[PDB]
Amino acid sequence: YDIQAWKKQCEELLNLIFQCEDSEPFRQPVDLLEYPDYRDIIDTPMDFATVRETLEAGNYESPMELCKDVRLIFSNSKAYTPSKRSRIYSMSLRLSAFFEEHISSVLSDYKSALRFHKR
Ligand SMILES: Cc1cc(C(=O)Nc2cnn(C)c2)no1
Repeated sequence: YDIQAWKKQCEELLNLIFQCEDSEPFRQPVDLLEYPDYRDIIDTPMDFATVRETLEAGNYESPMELCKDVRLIFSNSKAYTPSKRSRIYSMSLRLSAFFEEHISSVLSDYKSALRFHKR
């Protein structure tokens, strides 16, 4: 029932994501010189360094907010892909499965801890 435990859990999950080769295209903002039309399709760019910096700045109140930003990395990849068989998008799908597998207990434990706090 530790209301604050999600933060270190998210830091460790981000460390695992950075060690994963599938995160390479998503570790820093999409390079607008390499993809000049990126902002014509994507309204809100997001990447794992921005997520880690937001967390470290104390700018996430809950793991649900971090999860919304991580999911935005994957939805941006899906929206920008010219094909469902593209390399970067295919890496996003595996990384998304890995993230969802690991974030599930972080969200469950936090929501349970908050319910206990407000019992
Ligand atoms: C670090 C880092 C950022 C990128 C980058 O532009 N990645 C990216 C994501 N989607 N598209 C179309 C490109 N590569 O390495």
